[PDB]
Amino acid sequence: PQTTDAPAFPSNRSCPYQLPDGYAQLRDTPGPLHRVTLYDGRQAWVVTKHEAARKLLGDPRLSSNRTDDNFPATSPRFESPQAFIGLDPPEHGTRRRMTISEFTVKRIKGMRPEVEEVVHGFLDEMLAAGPTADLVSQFALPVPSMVICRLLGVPYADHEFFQDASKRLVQSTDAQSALTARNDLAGYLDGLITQFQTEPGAGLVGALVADQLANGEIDREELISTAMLLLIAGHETTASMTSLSVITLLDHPEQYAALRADRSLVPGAVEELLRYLAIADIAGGRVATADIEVEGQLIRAGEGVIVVNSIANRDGTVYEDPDALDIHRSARHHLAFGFGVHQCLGQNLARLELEVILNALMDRVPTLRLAVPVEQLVLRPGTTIQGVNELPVTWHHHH
Ligand code: HEM
Repeated sequence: PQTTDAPAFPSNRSCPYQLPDGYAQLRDTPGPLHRVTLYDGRQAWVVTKHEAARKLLGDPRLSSNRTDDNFPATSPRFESPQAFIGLDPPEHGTRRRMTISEFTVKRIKGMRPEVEEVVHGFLDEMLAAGPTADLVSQFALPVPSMVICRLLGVPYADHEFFQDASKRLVQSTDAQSALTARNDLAGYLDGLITQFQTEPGAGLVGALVADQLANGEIDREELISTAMLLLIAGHETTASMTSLSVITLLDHPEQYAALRADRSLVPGAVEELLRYLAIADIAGGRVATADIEVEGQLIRAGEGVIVVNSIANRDGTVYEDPDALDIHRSARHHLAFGFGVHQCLGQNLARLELEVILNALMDRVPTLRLAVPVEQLVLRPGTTIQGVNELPVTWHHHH
């Protein structure tokens, strides 16, 4: 028999919003941990339950150091200084604190008018041209790209270049392709730094150049890695939430109608979509630097551990009928953004963008529908951020 106690991980979605069959099996199997086999044949642990996931994300013995030989790499792509997503305290905090000013609740509130303007501008163009359109290239991707560009001080004129490079890095299936894409972005950002040294400019990259870099408090290549992380996360991840949210909501028309009828439900719907779609398991990897006993299971020093937030988010002890989309439920404490010192820097920018986008789509494109069957969509594999790379849509064309 072929039966194993260490199934291949990750699994690929066959429905944009449903747990892969293999993940349902992991979810249903008692205990916080399960053994899996990664692409290169190495065994690692996955964390599959909600409280255990929080506990392990909060445990400093589970390091975020991606340079470690034993870090649980899920694809050949995983093969330069790390941005703070790959650092542990105390280094993590010194670098993260260089960027937090741009993501405060006050700044996010100040960004609302800008986000609304950007969203409506891309809708103007799309709706003027008429259906059909690919929602990804025409809306889902450009909106957060334009927003993160202004936040960073990266000129939006270079969007085609950096969007292509970002996709190649995030979705590469080989190390060579990933490395070329990273090199492309690094060289670009290094040029921007030099330009800011000549002519001080706006945006987070400008601020880091004028202050921390000028004071020797961040290495030039660390600034490059940090800007790269924010550029990629700031547009690729939110774009995927948009497209997958549209697909999901169109497959749940009663809930979508209820949402349209009472816009005060939108923040809660955003939480539920984040919980339900949980697009970022690829950011759950950890390596143990010491032995950790977990409800009788032993993680040994040097073992890889992946905190699979998508499965933790379907823990029925926390979310009653966990596989049911319910925009009125308490989706409080979901792990779609992680938990603890590394909890997503951009989480509230993501929440703002999704709220503005859903309200705009309901206002201006109430007749929006998919232009192809859901089954015909091509879903990204579990080795990258979840999503679709194309989303054909149509609507009632008003002249
Ligand atoms: C719905 C969209 C998003 C999702 C689901 C998401 C998910 C996540 C997750 C799960 C983590 C934790 C990684 C870990 O524990 O190792 C994380 C961290 C991070 N995210 Fe996001 N993210 C999103 C959007 C964004 C945006 C818009 C930005 C823009 C700056 C961003 C920037 C970051 C950064 C810088 C970190 C590292 C934080 C740290 O290490 O202290 N993310 N994200």
